[PDB]
Amino acid sequence: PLMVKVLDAVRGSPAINVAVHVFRKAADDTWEPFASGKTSESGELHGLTTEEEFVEGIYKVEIDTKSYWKALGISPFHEHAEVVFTANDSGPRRYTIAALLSPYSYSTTAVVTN
Amino acid sequence: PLMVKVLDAVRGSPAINVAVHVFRKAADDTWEPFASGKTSESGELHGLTTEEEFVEGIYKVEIDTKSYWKALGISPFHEHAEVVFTANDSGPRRYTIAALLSPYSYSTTAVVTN
Amino acid sequence: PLMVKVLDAVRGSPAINVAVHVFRKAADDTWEPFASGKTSESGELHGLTTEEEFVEGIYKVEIDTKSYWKALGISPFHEHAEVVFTANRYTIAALLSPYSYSTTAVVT
Amino acid sequence: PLMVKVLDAVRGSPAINVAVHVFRKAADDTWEPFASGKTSESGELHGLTTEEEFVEGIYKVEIDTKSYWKALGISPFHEHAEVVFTANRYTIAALLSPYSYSTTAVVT
Ligand SMILES: Nc1[nH]nc2nccc(-c3ccccc3)c12
Ligand SMILES: Nc1[nH]nc2nccc(-c3ccccc3)c12
Ligand SMILES: [Ca+2]
Ligand SMILES: [Ca+2]
Ligand SMILES: [Ca+2]
Ligand SMILES: [Ca+2]
Repeated sequence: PLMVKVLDAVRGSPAINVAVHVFRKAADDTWEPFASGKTSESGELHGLTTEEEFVEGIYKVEIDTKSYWKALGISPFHEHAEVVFTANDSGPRRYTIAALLSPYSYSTTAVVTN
Repeated sequence: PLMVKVLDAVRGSPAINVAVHVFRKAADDTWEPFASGKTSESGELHGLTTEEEFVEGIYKVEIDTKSYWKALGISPFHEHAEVVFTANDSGPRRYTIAALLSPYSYSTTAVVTN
Repeated sequence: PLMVKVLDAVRGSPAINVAVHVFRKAADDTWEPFASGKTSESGELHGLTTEEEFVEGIYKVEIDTKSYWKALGISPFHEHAEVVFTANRYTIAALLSPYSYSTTAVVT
Repeated sequence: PLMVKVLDAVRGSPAINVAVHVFRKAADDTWEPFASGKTSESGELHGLTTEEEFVEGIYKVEIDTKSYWKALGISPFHEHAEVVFTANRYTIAALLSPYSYSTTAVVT
């Protein structure tokens, strides 16, 4: 139910080995850790969660763009890229968060399917 | 060797049934038709060409964004989105042209693999 | 030293009357208020800070994109758009759609 | 009536000294030269045309992104970036990376 895909606009490639941390807002309004992983050789991250565990909530997907660029020996601008959204409010959906990265820029979109 | 993927930034969905026309620059510097198709329910267009037919050249991928929006009953800004590139100059590659559409904006990236 | 500019990819316009709050990260890893305002008719927010106030540090720009889309009658995906960067003249530009946003930095 | 603005997503800067040629589509479906210039230090190209010259029609903005990247020593993917639209004040903005570009229209 939750997938992340990341592309690199400088190299013309998937963005491989990008760390992604997902948080869920708790009852007390703090962010609680929900899941994490890293993108594969295709720039995709599957397996973050399950239909059972991906309940309604406000979720934050934090893509570690900084470490990605630094590993390439590049000094990037942003600390991270985050996507924060309310999930499953009108019933279960599947969410793909797609991101396109450059050292001084990022773009994200969501693909939501029923 | 050539795939096109299109997403819709307004609906949060694949951009389905988008016409895509591919041209190749001929010897006389004119654009010649090379291949065409339309995106599927996943927003993807496979099958445009083959390894045999996708020789070196300068290619134009013209994504019919205008008809896409008009079909949704929306009046868009651009006539189309085009990506023009030299292909296969240092040997065969696989190319994915990924696009993200809004009525007054588009973004494209290339994923090139060996 | 810091300018925010917001554009609307649906309407092909500046994103006007967008609330923007800027925070600086404190030593305890909490976020100190720093600047705020609403984008103008040109989608720009100028006058956030001065050179003497704007010291090196990690800054967060929180753009209230949800209220923007709802005031236009459009259901938005995101709760907000928050842009976090280290300062080491900065323009933070954002291009908004209901299910997507893009941001770039122009540092001159 | 027509302005072009170009930004560089790699360097976090305006894209300076970018050649831009504007064409208007003729009745025979060929392309008549209309305006051209190079982006300034702010990445902007102003003064392309006047109100009386800028009539309704289909316009093509051809941005020489390949020469831009090569002058910086960077191998680019695209031959150029060409933006085609009907005019029915227009800013055509483009954000460049070596393998990607994004463009939006701001019509006010
Ligand atoms: N997330 C993104 N922000 N900007 C983009 N520009 C082009 C493509 C993607 C994208 C990724 C995967 C498939 C299709 C599109 C973009
Ligand atoms: N043309 C564009 N494509 N993608 C973009 N992403 C962020 C910002 C801009 C942009 C440019 C000028 C002002 C405000 C926004 C972008
Ligand atoms: Ca509910
Ligand atoms: Ca060759
Ligand atoms: Ca320092
Ligand atoms: Ca008319």
